[PDB]
Amino acid sequence: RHKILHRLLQE
Amino acid sequence: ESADLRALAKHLYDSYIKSFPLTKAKARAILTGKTTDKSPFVIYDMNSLMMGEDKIKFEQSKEVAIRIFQGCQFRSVEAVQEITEYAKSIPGFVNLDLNDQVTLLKYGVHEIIYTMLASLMNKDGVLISEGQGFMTREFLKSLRKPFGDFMEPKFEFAVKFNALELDDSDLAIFIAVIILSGDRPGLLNVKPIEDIQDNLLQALELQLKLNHPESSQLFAKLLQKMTDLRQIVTEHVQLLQVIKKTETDMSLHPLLQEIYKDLY
Ligand SMILES: COc1cc(O)c2c(c1C(=O)NCc1cccc3ccccc13)OC1=CC(O)=C(C(C)=O)C(=O)[C@]12C
Repeated sequence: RHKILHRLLQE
Repeated sequence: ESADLRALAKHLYDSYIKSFPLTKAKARAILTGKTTDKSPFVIYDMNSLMMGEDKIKFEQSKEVAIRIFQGCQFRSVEAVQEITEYAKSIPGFVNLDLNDQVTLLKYGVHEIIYTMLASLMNKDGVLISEGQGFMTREFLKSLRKPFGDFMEPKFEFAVKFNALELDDSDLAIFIAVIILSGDRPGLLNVKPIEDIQDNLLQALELQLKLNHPESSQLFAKLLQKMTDLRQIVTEHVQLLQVIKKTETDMSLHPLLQEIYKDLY
């Protein structure tokens, strides 16, 4: 889960 | 060293200004009338809404309550992105285990959404669309169940919270403290988060001591507000669980689904 948050967190 | 604490406070304030376009300062300037630019368009009923739906919206078949709810969803998504960018500016955050960063945001963003919504609210309504719209509290509260009861709790908190009279400098640190909560469920490495938060809490205490000399109770009240926000968001999530279950026309935005998923 959290595919979107992951990429937001990594510039 | 208080010097480092003030430098930290200023760093957070500066990052806050970079990450969040509509500040409480700019919002209060609009709510009152400091600016001379076109005041926001006021939406207070079904009639005012349909004509303002072009000055606030930068389909048209779904009922009003649904349309307004979807709007709240889109703003919250934008806000999650703003908050994520702010979080990444907090010293130490990006060096945390990436999974813990996700966990901190998953449990934190909505508490921050409630907090920052207050900046755009007064007793009578909320600024929307980067300040170009103003939707009244009474109109939102009047939206058919369950949607009216979804809007109102945000105003109830904002009224209480705004009584504290924080400014953007206070808020920058308050928000940072909330994000760096070492007791969120499922965190892997607690100590490094607690250490960052301990320093942020000292920064907040000193900020309130200097910025609100005449209100010694403020720091303790803000700590309780952090506690209140957890219960407040739990209720938000639940009410939203009921909505996605009871309304057949509920396209829950993917980012929100991702955040709400397994939120217990
Ligand atoms: C009443 O609020 C709103 C109504 C509304 O019509 C809209 C709002 C908000 C908005 O920004 N509100 C933020 C918000 C988020 C979550 C819970 C809330 C509870 C009460 C008040 C505002 C709340 O922001 C919007 C974002 C969009 O992309 C829209 C569209 C369709 O493009 C909207 O339709 C807007 C212009």
